[PDB]
Parts: sequence; structure tokens; C-alpha cells
Amino acid sequence: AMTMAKTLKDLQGWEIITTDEQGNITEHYLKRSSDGIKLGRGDSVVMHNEAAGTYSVYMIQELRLNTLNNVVELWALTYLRWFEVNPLAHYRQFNPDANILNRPLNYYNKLFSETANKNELYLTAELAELQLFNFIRVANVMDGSKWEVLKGNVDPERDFTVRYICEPTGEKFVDINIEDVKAYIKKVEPREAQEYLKDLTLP
Amino acid sequence: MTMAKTLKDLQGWEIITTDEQGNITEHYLKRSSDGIKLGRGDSVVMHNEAAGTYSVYMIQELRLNTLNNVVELWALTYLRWFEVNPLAHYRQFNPDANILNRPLNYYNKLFSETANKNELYLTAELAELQLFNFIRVANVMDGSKWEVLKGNVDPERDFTVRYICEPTGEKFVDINIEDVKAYIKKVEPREAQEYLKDLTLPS
Ligand SMILES: [Mn+2]
Ligand SMILES: [Mn+2]
Ligand SMILES: [Mn+2]
Repeated sequence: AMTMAKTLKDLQGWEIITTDEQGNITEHYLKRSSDGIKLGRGDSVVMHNEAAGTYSVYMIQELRLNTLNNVVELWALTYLRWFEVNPLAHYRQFNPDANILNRPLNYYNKLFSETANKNELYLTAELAELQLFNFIRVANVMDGSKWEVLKGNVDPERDFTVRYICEPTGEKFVDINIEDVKAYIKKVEPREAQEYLKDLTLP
Repeated sequence: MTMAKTLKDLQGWEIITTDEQGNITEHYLKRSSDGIKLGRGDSVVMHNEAAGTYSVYMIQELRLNTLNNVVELWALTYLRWFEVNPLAHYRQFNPDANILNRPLNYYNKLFSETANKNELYLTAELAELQLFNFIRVANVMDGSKWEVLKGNVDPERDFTVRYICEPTGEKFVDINIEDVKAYIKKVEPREAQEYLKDLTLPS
């Protein structure tokens, strides 16, 4: 018998659970045997981003299954973290000083990095392929109102708030109801959902 | 402040911005150490740790953040032979063959044994690449040039492309990789991507 070499990662045993329009036994979702964690469209996740030397957060948008060999591809909408926001572009849209006054740019860079909610994410329609071996934890993303309520009890590594969707460049913000984006993502087809989201920030 | 470096920092990739011709607008990346130059249209061999082997892409956009010089390298994903759907491929190029013998296995074995392992298949699916995973510039040519270079190919640098297809390795449409290359560095990134994407869709 061919004894296949394994790695610790193989102990987790991510399982592909397929279901029908509502029940079980099509729509797929991933379940980790070791702890029961389940991932599917609409779920936001904290992933290790080695290129950034820190974590990145995404909203799973598609579990692509290759029926010929069970190879799975996890695709997700990319959120931007505070340091990916274009401060000036942001203030020109929400701070009258940016358009009325002529303050030096550094003024807005310092102001943003000093006042921005570091746990406020910005949804973008830009898809990225994720690898399960980089999974950190399920993210708890909520809108501004819930955030106000939870403010005093936030787990800075799991809880985040989203009020806008914007271009990957961190500009052109559009108010959104993240909870509804989530419901919408797991309801309509992948390409249709992403395209709708992509058009929200362009004329 | 003494900044901590890694060997990667010795390569020093440089950002070069030029007009629609040259000078000091479009961007290119140049590695100071060996002079390697990368820009839209260029196909590249990258290490793919998720795949445990290399992957090939065609750079489609060099995104620059002029606020901090952080660059994002986006590229069209090529599929390698082992990512093609044997059935669909067989079924599309040889077929009008009323039958299918021992499906999966006969097709997987047949394709892998008759396919040009150095034939890539373009897809309009974008992926963000990291320079620290760059291996070498790929030499992707059309079918005619490949026959000429046939007996003198470098297995890890020389590739031939004749089709664009869906990321799932099906629905192959004839394309001229050289023409795609000229087109990519000529029109807007999104415009180019969207065009390539529709090439395999009903319309
Ligand atoms: Mn980005
Ligand atoms: Mn790695
Ligand atoms: Mn793929």
C-alpha cells in the first residue's frame, strides 16, 4: 500500500458539505472536522496575509468545487482595513475642510490614522482566492448601529464594523447595509453578486 | 531608527513610470539586482505554494499607491494541463463520438498522456501576485512559433497558448496570445479583463 506523506494541516480534515436549496444532502459549505467551524458564502473571515505581515478580512463569495477530484477553491470579496483607505479621498467626501480649506495633505494622513476606527472595514467587490491553511477565524462583521451598541465589548480581532463599500484603492465610498450584502451574496449566483457589488461605486 | 531587513530587500524592485512611450502614464517593475523588467502583457512563472508547484500568469495591471509606493501586481491566470477538464476538453475537440468509455479515468489518462504539458490556457480570472514569489519571465507563444521551437524548448520557461477558457478548464476559445499581449498593454485593465471574460460566455 502507498503510504502517503502528510502534514499537520491534514489533521484538520476540512469537509465539503453539499446541500439543496434549503436542506442538506446545490449549495456547498466547508466544515472543519477538528472543531466544527463551518464556512460558506456570506461568512466573513480573518485570514493571515503574509504579504501584508498581518491579517486581512474577506467575505466568502464562492466555494468552487471540482467534482472530478474534490479540489476546492475558496473565493472571497476583499475588505480593506483602515491603513488601505486613501485618507484625502475619504475626507474630501466626508470632511468639508478637505474641499473648502487648503490644508497640507499630511494633515489628513495624521488625522485619519489618529481618528479612524481601526476595526472599521471597507467592503470592496474585488475577489481574491483564499487558502484554508491561512484561515485564522470567523469574523463578526456588523453595521454602524450594532457597532455603537457593542462598542464597549468588542474583540478587536474578531469584531468589525462596515459602513461602506469602496474601490480597492480606498476611495469612492458608498453606504451599505453589510448584513444585507451577506444575505444577497448567498442568494444570487457568484458572478451576478460580484458584478452588482462592483457597479455600486462607479458612475 | 535602524530598520530590520530580509534578503528580499536586497533585490530592490524599482517602480518605473513612463508616458505612453517612456521617460520618467504606465508603470513597470525592474529588479535592481538582475535588471528583470515586468509590465502589462508580460507572462510570468510564479511559485504557487498552494499548488506545490509553479503557476503562470500574464501581468494585467501594475497598481501604484502614490501615497506610500505600495504596489499590487495583478495578472490573468493561465491554467496548466492538469487543470483542464479532461471530459470537457475531449468532448470539445475530438467529439461527435456518440460514446464515452470509462469516463473519468480514460479521459484523465488519455489527456495527460497526449496533452502538451507546456501548453497553457489563458483565463480572464485575475489574481494578485507577490514579487517574492516571482521565478522567471515566461516565454508564451502561439502554436506556429511553438512548432518551430519544438525541439529546442526550456520546459520551465517556454510555453505555447492557443486557447482561452473558463477557470474550470472548459469552454476553449481560440485566441492569439501575442495579440492578447498587445491588447492588454493597450486598453484599460478592467476593459481588457471584461472583454477576455466574455470570450467564453454565450453572446
Ligand atoms: Mn488590495
Ligand atoms: Mn507562504
Ligand atoms: Mn484556479
